[PDB]
Amino acid sequence: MVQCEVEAAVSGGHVTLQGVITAVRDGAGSYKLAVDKAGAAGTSRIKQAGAFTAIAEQRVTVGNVVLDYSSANRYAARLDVSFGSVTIQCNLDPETVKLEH
Repeated sequence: MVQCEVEAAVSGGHVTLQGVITAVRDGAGSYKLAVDKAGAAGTSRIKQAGAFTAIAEQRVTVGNVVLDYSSANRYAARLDVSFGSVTIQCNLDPETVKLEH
């Protein structure tokens, strides 16, 4: 059973966004992380789906994409983890990218 979360990692001037998949079993599974960026430049749609390795009760952060960091900018995410018996999805609150690393 895979588990999913949605993170945003702010670095100096740039926010790296990716969803944290905790996976209760070590091995490899498949999941789809999409990021939604909405700022003064418009709404951009990020989508990465595939498979990656996950460790049991370990956090596996998926879909690392780097945005230009703005605390007032809307950066959200959605990760669907669909792999055999597991199927789940999560969504980032863009108001959390406030200096969260």
